[PDB]
Amino acid sequence: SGFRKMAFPSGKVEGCMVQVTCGTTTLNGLWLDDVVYCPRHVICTSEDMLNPNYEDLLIRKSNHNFLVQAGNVQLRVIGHSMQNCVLKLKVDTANPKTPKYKFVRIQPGQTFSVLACYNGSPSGVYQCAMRPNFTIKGSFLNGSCGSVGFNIDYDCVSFCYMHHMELPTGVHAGTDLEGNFYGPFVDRQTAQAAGTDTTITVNVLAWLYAAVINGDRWFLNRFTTTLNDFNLVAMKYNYEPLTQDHVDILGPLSAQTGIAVLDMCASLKELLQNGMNGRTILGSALLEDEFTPFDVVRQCSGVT
Amino acid sequence: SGFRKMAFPSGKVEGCMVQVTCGTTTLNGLWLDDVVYCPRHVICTSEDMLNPNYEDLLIRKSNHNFLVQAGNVQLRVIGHSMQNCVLKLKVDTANPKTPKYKFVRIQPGQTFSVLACYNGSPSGVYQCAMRPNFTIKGSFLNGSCGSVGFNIDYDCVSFCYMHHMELPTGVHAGTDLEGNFYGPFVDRQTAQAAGTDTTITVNVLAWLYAAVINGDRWFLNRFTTTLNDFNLVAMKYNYEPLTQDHVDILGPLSAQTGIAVLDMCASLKELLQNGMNGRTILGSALLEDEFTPFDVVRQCSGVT
Ligand SMILES: O=C(Cc1cccc(Cl)c1)Nc1cnc2ccccn12
Ligand SMILES: O=C(Cc1cccc(Cl)c1)Nc1cnc2ccccn12
Repeated sequence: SGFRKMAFPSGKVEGCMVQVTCGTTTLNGLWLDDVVYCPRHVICTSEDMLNPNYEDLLIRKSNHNFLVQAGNVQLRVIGHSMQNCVLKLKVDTANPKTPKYKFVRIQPGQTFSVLACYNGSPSGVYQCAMRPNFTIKGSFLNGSCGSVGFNIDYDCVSFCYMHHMELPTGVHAGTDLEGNFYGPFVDRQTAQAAGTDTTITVNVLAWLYAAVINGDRWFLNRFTTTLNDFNLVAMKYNYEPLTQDHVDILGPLSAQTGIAVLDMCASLKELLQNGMNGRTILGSALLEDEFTPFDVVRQCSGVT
Repeated sequence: SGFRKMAFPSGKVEGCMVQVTCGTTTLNGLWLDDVVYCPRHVICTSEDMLNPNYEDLLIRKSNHNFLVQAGNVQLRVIGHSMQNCVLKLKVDTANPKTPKYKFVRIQPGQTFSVLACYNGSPSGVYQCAMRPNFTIKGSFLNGSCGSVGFNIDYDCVSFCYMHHMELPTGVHAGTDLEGNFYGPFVDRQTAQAAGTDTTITVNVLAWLYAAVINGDRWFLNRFTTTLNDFNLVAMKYNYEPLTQDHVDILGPLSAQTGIAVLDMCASLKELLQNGMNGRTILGSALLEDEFTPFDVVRQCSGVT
């Protein structure tokens, strides 16, 4: 028992982290096979970050201008190319520590682990969610760019995120491993609107089931609701509308606890309307939304 | 910016995890050099867990009865011995992935990362604190025994915890790597009192400084307090008394923010007496105590 914001073991990703320096800028890169991936803003100086012409900036750069270091060994750069907002530096040596991997574009509301890095060295690992507004509420300092987000399925690492920037609001933005930003963000030092975020309803319900599994049942009530009635409440509280797909995904948890999804929705409705009254659920005084139904099943079943 | 419950990168520890089976019981072991460490209850069956005579149970076991598997290779056991509540299985092969390591006995209120494992395979990593009452509020299922807690300082892994049991109350108990339990716990299936836990005051204050560093300042007030006055409030709210050693440890954070430790104590006093009024601090609706002053400095400075 117990329920924690658990990250995937980071070893397979630690073996891929490298340092990429171009001119005066140093950030993190991801070495997979004979390619190093990193944010394209590694080629910028602070002067041109206001409105960079990446194509023109990259033209002034040659293979020998990209210094890639893996631990204490230097990698030889034999090719460079820009794909969207990422640079792909072809190196002459395949990473011997390359795990089985995939590049995936995750959906908002899904979760992943982040290995925060500085100068190509890992500092920590934490679990987070891609917000419905495509931002992440991470923990990153200057130099963390190029740190990646990932999920692990047995021996396969699915890389889903590469860190690029911190908005003036303190939230984080980045891309998939093809360099496409999640959300409307651009890699320029300009004010950028993140847009209204919502609470991931399906994750809150998954977490309520995790609470029941781990003994926290004070919030269960004698009521039920309908999808339509619940969604009117979700609207008022900036919760994403619950759909039959979400109910279906919660099927396994509903079966394990014997609590119908709409009965759990009525518990959630009462919590939204009345608050927690000073009580906690799984050590939290707010409704947690950064655990998917899959995360709950994984943590409560012990998938390695 | 941003503040997360960040764990150490788990790679160096993943390389040490093995599966230990004795008879019908399988748990995790830690392979360092030519020794595998694991909880001594691996030699028990469910029948004798009520009141085990470990000395007598271990006598019926020989080296060949301990099956140690590292991934898919079997390790050859050439020696066994019991040290307190841990078994040390001498194997004929030194772990090639053994990191630079130390065994340390951490103090209550200190933090560490846990690599939860099942059948010798890592499933997740999370950060937690040793509670003042010597329990940990982890996330563990049956089979997680032998999973370890650790801290990393540059290239050195300081192992501080090995998981042994879950109390009927759902909290976790275990030992240092010499097999000495933290707290009054015994490795028997009997009801065991954990004792009154307190909130780690120095960690709450460290986290209040982390909030100020990251922009959350709504809780700062026009008041100050004394150690004696604050401690009367800490007493009422089951907070551990704050000492000059704790004030001293908060020195770096007080210097970075320019907020005197006793002024931060007055903010904490007002939060204890008046609650949060429905507001949050660093995404939390309660006062967080599982970040030490060292953790705050590390996360806010980017130590790799
Ligand atoms: O924000 C930037 C630089 C930058 C500016 C404008 C656009 C782009 Cl793509 C990059 N780096 C960064 C990443 N994460 C953090 C956390 C804190 C401070 C800085 N961080
Ligand atoms: O509690 C035990 C077995 C046991 C019983 C009595 C004493 C001792 Cl030392 C061990 N194993 C265990 C560890 N963590 C968990 C989580 C859940 C269920 C079981 N867990």
